[PDB]
Amino acid sequence: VKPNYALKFTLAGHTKAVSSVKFSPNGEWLASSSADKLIKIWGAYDGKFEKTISGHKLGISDVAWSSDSNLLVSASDDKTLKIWDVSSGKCLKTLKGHSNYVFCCNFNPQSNLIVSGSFDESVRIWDVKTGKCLKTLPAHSDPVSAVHFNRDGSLIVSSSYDGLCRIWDTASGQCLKTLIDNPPVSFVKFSPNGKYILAATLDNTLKLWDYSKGKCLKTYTGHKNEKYCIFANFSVTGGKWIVSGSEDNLVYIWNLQTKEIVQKLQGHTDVVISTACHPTENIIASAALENDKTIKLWKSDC
Ligand SMILES: CCC[C@H](NC(=O)c1cc(Cn2ccnc2)cc(-c2cn(CC)nc2C(F)(F)F)c1)C(=O)N1CCc2sccc2C1
Repeated sequence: VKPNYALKFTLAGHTKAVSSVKFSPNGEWLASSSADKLIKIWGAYDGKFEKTISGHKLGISDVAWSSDSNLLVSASDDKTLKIWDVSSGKCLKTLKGHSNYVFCCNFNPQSNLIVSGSFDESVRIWDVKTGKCLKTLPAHSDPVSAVHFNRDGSLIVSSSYDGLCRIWDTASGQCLKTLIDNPPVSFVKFSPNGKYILAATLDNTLKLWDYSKGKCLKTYTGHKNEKYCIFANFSVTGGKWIVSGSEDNLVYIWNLQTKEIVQKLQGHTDVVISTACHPTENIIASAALENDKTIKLWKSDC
């Protein structure tokens, strides 16, 4: 079985490169962030523009949803994160403490915490309610490319240009494990079940790691990734795929177990910096850099 993603919508409105797209947990919405300093909200199923959320003074690298789909957090070159009320568009909190661009962010499952990664080489854990930094982890020796909580929020995985992936105990901030050749690690995230870590390196390679055993299980290649921190995903709604953007302007889809490329989605006219997989339907969102500036929604039968 191969999927058969086809283009459903192209979403225009950002005036600079799109940095990140993410589906709301409830499936209703896509949020997009951009170098244009804006967040935009779009209907997941009809592609309809809903609203613009503004307030950052510089570009945004990443955005993430709370579990109840009511809040967003954004990470900005203004050295802050902001927590947003999606319905009102209002900034509830500005999270201050990083000493350089904030690059990546995520809520925990409970959504009482946010984790952030920065060019300042640190990972910070923030209290959503107070907006105060709870912990600063001296996580890496170069910019942090990704941060992600596991299924229950007990662990954080981080990645860096330093060539390391590290796993952190949330409660204590202590490092439990380093996975260490050491090309820049450009992306990491836990599998939905929390057992595996998907890691991108800037040698055109994605790898699936068993967290428990610290061993590489699968390698995915054929795409182009030597420059940018490109988001990758587990697609679990139909077939079990790996989905990534690519610097050849394509969305790549692999069979997770066999590692074969099963589909390449053509249409973007710049680097596909971000992909996201819908929580319940076989829908991918993709987004591209400044020669394109659009988001595409794609749908598959499997
Ligand atoms: C080649 C240019 C530098 C590069 N850039 C991205 O790699 C990159 C990547 C992304 C996507 N992203 C964001 C968080 N995780 C992934 C976004 C944006 C983005 C930010 N802004 C402004 C606020 N605007 C943009 C957008 F995309 F809109 F042009 C840049 C970078 O940071 N690297 C180099 C590779 C590695 S490997 C470990 C660490 C690093 C650091």
